[PDB]
Amino acid sequence: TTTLAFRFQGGIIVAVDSRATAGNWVASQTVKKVIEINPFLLGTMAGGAADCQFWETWLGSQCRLHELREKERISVAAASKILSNLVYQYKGAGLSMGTMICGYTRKEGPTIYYVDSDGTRLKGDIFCVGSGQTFAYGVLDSNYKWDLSVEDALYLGKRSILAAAHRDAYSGGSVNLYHVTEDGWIYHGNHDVGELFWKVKEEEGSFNNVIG
Amino acid sequence: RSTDEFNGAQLKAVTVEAGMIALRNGQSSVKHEDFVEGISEVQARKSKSVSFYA
Amino acid sequence: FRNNYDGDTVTFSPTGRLFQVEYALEAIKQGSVTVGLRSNTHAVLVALKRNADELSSYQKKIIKCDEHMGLSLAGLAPDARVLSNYLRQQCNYSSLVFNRKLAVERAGHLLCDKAQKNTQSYGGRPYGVGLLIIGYDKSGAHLLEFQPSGNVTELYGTAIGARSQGAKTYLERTLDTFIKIDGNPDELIKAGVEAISQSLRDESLTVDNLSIAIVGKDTPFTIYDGEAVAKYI
Amino acid sequence: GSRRYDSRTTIFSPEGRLYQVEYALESISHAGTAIGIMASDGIVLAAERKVTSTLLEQDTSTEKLYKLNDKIAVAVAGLTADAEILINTARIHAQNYLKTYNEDIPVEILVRRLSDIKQGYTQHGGLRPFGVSFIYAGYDDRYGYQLYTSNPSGNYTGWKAISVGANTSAAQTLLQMDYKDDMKVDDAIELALKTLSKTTDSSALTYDRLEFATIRKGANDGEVYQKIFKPQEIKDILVKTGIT
Amino acid sequence: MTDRYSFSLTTFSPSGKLGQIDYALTAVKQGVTSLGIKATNGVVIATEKKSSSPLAMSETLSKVSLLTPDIGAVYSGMGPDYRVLVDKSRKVAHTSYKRIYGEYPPTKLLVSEVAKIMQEATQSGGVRPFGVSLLIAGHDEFNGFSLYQVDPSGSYFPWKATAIGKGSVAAKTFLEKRWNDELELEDAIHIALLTLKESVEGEFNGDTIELAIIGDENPDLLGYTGIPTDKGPRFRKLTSQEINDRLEAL
Amino acid sequence: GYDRALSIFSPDGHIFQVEYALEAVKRGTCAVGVKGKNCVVLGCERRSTLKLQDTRITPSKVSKIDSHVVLSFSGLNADSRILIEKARVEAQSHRLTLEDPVTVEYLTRYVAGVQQRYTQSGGVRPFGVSTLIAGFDPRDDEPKLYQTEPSGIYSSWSAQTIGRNSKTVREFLEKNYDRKEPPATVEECVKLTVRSLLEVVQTGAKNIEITVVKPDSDIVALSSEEINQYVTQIEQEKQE
Amino acid sequence: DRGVSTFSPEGRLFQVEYSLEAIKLGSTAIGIATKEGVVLGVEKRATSPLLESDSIEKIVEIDRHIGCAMSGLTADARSMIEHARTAAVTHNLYYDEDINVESLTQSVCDLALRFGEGASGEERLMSRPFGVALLIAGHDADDGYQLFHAEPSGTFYRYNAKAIGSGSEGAQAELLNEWHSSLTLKEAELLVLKILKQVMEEKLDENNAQLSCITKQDGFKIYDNEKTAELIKELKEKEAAE
Amino acid sequence: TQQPIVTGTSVISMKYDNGVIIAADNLGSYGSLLRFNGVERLIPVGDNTVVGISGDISDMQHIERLLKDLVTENAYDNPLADAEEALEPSYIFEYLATVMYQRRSKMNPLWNAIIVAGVQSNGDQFLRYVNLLGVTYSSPTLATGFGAHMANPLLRKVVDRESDIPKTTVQVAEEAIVNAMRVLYYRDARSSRNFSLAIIDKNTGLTFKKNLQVENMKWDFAKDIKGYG
Amino acid sequence: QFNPYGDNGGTILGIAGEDFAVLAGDTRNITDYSINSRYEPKVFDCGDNIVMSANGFAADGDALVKRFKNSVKWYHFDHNDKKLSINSAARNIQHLLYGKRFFPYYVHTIIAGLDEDGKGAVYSFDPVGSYEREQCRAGGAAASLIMPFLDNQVNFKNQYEPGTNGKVKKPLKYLSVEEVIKLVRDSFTSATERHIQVGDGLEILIVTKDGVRKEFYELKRD
Repeated sequence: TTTLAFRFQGGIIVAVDSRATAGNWVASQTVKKVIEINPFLLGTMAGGAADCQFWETWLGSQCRLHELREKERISVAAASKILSNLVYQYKGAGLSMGTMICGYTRKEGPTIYYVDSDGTRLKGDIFCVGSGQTFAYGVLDSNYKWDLSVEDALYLGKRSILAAAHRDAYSGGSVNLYHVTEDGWIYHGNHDVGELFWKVKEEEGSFNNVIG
Repeated sequence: RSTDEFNGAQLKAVTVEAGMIALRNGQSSVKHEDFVEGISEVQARKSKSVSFYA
Repeated sequence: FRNNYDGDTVTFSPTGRLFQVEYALEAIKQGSVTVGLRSNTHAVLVALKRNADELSSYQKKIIKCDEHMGLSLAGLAPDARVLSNYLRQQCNYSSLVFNRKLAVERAGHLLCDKAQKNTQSYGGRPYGVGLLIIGYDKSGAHLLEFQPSGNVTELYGTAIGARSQGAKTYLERTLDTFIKIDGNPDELIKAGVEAISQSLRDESLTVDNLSIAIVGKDTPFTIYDGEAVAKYI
Repeated sequence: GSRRYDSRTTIFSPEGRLYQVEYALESISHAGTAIGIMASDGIVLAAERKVTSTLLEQDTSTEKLYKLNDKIAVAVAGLTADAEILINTARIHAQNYLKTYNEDIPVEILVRRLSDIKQGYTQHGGLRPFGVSFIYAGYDDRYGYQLYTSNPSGNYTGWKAISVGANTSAAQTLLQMDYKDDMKVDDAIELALKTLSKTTDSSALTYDRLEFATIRKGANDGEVYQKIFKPQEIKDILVKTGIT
Repeated sequence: MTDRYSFSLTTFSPSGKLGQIDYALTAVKQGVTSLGIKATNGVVIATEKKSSSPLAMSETLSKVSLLTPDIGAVYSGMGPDYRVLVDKSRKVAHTSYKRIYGEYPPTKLLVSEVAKIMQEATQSGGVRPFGVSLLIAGHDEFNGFSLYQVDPSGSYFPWKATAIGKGSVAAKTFLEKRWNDELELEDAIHIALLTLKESVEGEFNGDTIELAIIGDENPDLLGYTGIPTDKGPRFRKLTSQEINDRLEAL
Repeated sequence: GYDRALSIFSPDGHIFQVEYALEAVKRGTCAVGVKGKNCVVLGCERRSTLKLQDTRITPSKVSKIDSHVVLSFSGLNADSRILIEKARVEAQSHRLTLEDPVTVEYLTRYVAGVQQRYTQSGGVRPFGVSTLIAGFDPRDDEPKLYQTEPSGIYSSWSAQTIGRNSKTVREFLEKNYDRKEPPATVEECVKLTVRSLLEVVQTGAKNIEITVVKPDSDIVALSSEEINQYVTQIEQEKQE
Repeated sequence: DRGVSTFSPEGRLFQVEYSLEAIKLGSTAIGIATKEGVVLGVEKRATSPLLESDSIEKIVEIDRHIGCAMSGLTADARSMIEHARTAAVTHNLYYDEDINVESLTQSVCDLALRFGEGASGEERLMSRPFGVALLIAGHDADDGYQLFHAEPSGTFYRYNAKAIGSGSEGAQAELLNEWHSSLTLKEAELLVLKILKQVMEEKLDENNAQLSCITKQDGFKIYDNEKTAELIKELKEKEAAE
Repeated sequence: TQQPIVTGTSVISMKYDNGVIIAADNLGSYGSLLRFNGVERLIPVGDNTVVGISGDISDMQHIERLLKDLVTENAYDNPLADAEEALEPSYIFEYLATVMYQRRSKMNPLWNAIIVAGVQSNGDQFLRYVNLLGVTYSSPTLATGFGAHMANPLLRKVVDRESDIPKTTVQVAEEAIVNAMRVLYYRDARSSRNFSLAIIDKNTGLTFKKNLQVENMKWDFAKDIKGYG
Repeated sequence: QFNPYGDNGGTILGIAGEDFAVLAGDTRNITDYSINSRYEPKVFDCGDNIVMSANGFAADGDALVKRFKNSVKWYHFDHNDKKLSINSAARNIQHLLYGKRFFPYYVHTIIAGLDEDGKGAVYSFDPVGSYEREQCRAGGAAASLIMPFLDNQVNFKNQYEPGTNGKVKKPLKYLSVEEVIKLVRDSFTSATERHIQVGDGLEILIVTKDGVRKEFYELKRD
């Protein structure tokens, strides 16, 4: 399981996987791990799929009520705290939760909060989740720069996944990319990790020890 | 059969009301139809009307 | 008049009457007129849809409970909404556990108990609504008349709302006619058209205002309006 | 039976002034006088008993001055039965706050919560409201001595002198002419006993119809000491001042 | 099914002072006479206890009841109200008392608990006040013998001498003179019976006259003399013979 | 406890209670708010007439609900105490759950919902309490002055008067303030608030409190010598 | 007392008769709905130049594609609107679908209905049905554009055109003739403003009229100041021919 | 969770053209101790159903109270009893099933296995199974507990499928059940020769033969065996 | 100590056409080595052309199927007699299942029915209650034998377009209802031979716009 989001000069890049294992067999090789809580905010799906779908749908419910009442876009800061308190109270149920709630306002700049089933609220700039969070962390931190184009920030995220994707066993499938502007997330499209792997292998000559 | 729980006095009113109606229509002779209409005029409740709350 | 007892539900007059029920009988006459008739194999409701004005669209008066059962509202309109949601749940429950459809007699009986209860004690209005319950079951066709009091009675035809006497006059003459008609939808509906023209005095039908429904052996609950009812006229 | 009949005390009055609360002030003024005089160095608190019956052992039984704790004493005027419930409620509240925070409760906090209970009764309690006024003589280090009184309304107001019970006006008027801002506790002892005698129809207000207490910081080594004065100690200071 | 009352029936009169408190009190005054003298070595409590019907057993009728083996009590006013109030008072004292102390309640304490309960009746809608006045006579270490009077208003005060009921006015005055600072147990009883005769004349059989003292301690009555440093019952309910005896020494 | 209907509509289509509530407001002594574009200026009369009342420990009407949200009133003095506590818990509940202090707009709706619940329930009498709510919205310096009715309706107002004799005070604000451009400075604006209050107060300098609340949680109280300074100017206008 | 329980001699609920008069005092609201847009135009009440006319609202968003107008007791109608908002969000969760205007209308009447007298099948915490009427408008495919008028009676009627509040009676008389099937959005807008000046006590301005629409394109969208002004200005030019 | 004590085992059944045949042992075994003897537990309700009950006897009594109660409740209100509000094997089956599922959700299920057998008013054959788990099926032939592993296949011969239900006559089915108890006696330690054979017929109603006994047993082969190794 | 939940095996195969949807399942009911029933349909059309099977423990499925059917009646009430969308039906089942997660229902529930454009749709539910749209997902016990076969030949997954080997795959093709019955049957036949649980019979419910079509194919009974 490899999902990440990292802040950069032009916004946030969210890049995720889609392979879901039931048992040991890949029961679904494609799975939406991008939850649109509302049109401006995205949560990553990790751990039990059912825990996450219900609880980020429910957040959206409060988001709609806040947009009507206050007539002001829902703060990033608020939406993460409401999940954190709810998950904490219900902690030790079996609820399997791990989400970076991502949004980009002009009142706080681009922002990321990692939230856990524990009820942790961690502000951050690099966060990554899953079994392959160790590999992706290695590459990412070393080629991290805040001052960076949108185009280079995207292609770093593509590469980051791909490095981690081969070695991590349960990470594979396809890559969903987003570049998050101020006025919400904009989709930057789907690319099969298989197909992506041919292109890099040739261009950069990477994965030259891997015989593809 | 129509009239239920009406005294002698009330019945009497039903028939007097019928003649005012027949006169208003301008018939030579009162119709059965007019007596029925007098029944719901002698009644406390307002005469048959389109729905508006019920 | 007020007088007597009606702020207090428990207390009755010497006679034994409770004023609350009297008002609730009047309430029926103020609202919608609806007539019912039944043959041994079909059960018919004929309801005159009504509105407040011209720009207003017309508004259903038969509210379908189920494929096998229905009711039509004529006294208080908020009251009917309550009872229908309630009755929807009771048919589900009885169908689920006993595997047997909620037969029309019991259904009127469960309903009496609920109304009676609110009038027994302080708290809770009498349900003022008069409902005419049809239903088609294994033992043929039924039509019951739900009094505001909490009394159900099996009838073959009945009329409710103001000036109901006119409709009853017709139905008793053609009581025998109507019952011996069987396997015929057309025939039944045509009689019921005429029954309600007796009631209406200095008042007009319109075909779109006229809303007619049947339920029977071969027919589930269906509502017919417009071109459809133009056939039976 | 019960539906028909009504004894609603929870009508919002048309005068802005609930009628039941009006009558409870009448009832307060039947009960004897209690006087709070706030000085820089203490609160001198003194209340006359309203019984005067000879068979009745008044000596033993304190019925108006009740010590809640070290820094806070209450004088009662009003209905003694209603009053008992509020004494236990006021005692447990100061202890609970002392346990949580390890500081004697500020005076302000305690008085407010008790007033809010009286308020609650007519807010939507359905209850007749307690027909008692209490002068809470209190101390805390931050704010010095603080003096507040309560109303059957559930309203409190601070003061530098207050009177409740009978002869509210007669007592208040004397204290205004005679008390000056700077008189110390010492003066206030002499002052209190003499004004009370002059209001009351008794020729000499005896020591046995008196209750007297002081709360003072002029108790050495930066400490607070209260003492509900015993009936015979009231007697010696009664003789000095020439009432007897 | 609860009464639809949701509010206090008890209202302040428009002149102050609750209607119902006044209403309850009248009963105590109307009811038959009781007197008590507090004494230094005891307490005498005395009441008239007239035959209801000669055929009626006049022994089973009681107006003395126990609260603790040390403290007894007598009332005037409504008879059925008393019985229930006693039962509540046994529980309020005993269980709760044992849990926070594990002894018999001192008299001061016991009397105060009773006062709150009377107030809560009145305050509570659907429940009209208990109109009874009880004299609770008892012993405690720390105050010697004590007599408190508990009014139906939910207020108590201790008295040297008191009386309630019809004859209260006459009795109090008689006693007032006879009361001394030092009193013999024997004299407190003579003086009590003398006044009681004037409340209603005749019927001075000790059967129809109910007399109790909160006399001196007995390990004899305690029913164990194996350690006789344990306090015995302070309270003693006198026999008819004992009363008969007192009439001769008066 | 009580729960029986008192929300029985008149045949003149109004709750009786709500009418009585309006009557009560008036009696409470006046409070005035006029916001500048750089302040909110608050004036009120307090009891201080009585020789032998120590003002330091006599409660002050003007209430901290938050560092940047303040509240004043006209109406029942008993019921306000309850009101103030409710707002204080809500104010803190926002920092706890949604983060950041109450937006002012949000506290105005909270206060209004309390009154509304009292009219939904038949049991609970509405408070007879109107309030002036003033403050600075988070991360911003914009002055807000809000007004309430005891019936559960809220609205924003440029200037306001509630309490005793609103008539004389209203007529003055219609000539002395104009909506097109607010007072330019703190000093110009303090003077208008002061001038307006003294109309129905009559002089004093000792009895009346003026509290200026400026952005970034600045609450500062005017000394009696400063109050009089404004009176000294105004005496000259009245003479000429 | 005269409870919800106890009826009038006719058999009507007390509260239903009283609530008619309550609404009458309320603010005039005019609704003309067409299949080119629902146009809601309302009178904003004003007592001072000192009142700030931006803050107040009488058109209130209940949902992304749902607009509403309120009249009656405003403070009771402020709760009514809060709960309506709740209902809509709760449906959106359950079916992942935008509520039909019609169902929403029923869900609100079910919630006003519930008293204080004390039932045995229902939860009590009020005293009465709200004595407020609302105009619930909105767009969905099935019915196209809709406008509903909910009564305190526990009865909903759909309308082509409905006027409530002070001007209920005189506005309705014109709306019968002038309303048509042919009308579009620009037509409808001008007509509402025209009726509004006759029933407005003072002059018509863009600063005491507030217009909104429900279109399916924008959802619920409140018109800026400028559009409103321009349609007033356009109406003047035609009035001065006379 | 109920600990099962006294047990019933085996209720064996098969369908034919006009109705259902249902048979059970009568015996309340308590492990090795045959504490209770002659325990009838084919229990009739109307002409149109016999409810053969297996599993815990303690629970069996509780289940009987529900059946008792269901006959009274249908009888109430309506006079009808000709067949209209008369019970059907469907109505009775479903009523139990719903209830059983409530107890097994609380992790305290009622511990029995129930075969409801009967004939509808139109006349169709009814044979379904419900158990502690509430696994619901209609199957042509059924046998519960120990009976499942021999009686299921045994009965299955004569009626192997749904289109053998018209083929099999009452005569073949009767023969098949007589053999079936002879087997069940021989090789099951909790099965006596005691049996009650109920014919649920639409045409003739209930012919209930109690206390049939198979009285003749095979042991011929035992005499020949004398070795051991 | 009662077991938390039993099992009743079986296998189901979900395939989305592009105007129709087919849900096929073995009619056998089996637990341990005894065939519980021969024929007891598992797929039931529950209404508004949505067919439902909660394969795994049959007992859990009786409860789920009923509660879902009760909501089908009420979708008309709430939406003013409008068609129950496949998407909307998916969310309703989800809630119940999250509610009975803390006592966890074992199901692989597949609903199939019609979307907005009138197309086939297959949504499949994990036992906790998550669901996702998928083109083809088999369910049950032998889900894992059946599913790659459908992936390879329908989607032409790794079936290289010749000459452009490694790169381009064979062009995707239209599904037709006739072609789909032929695939389903083949997949059931292979499962029959290698997995004891599959066999005897197959009750295929084809779902089209105009209703449900029931057709029955024999499978080896050994």
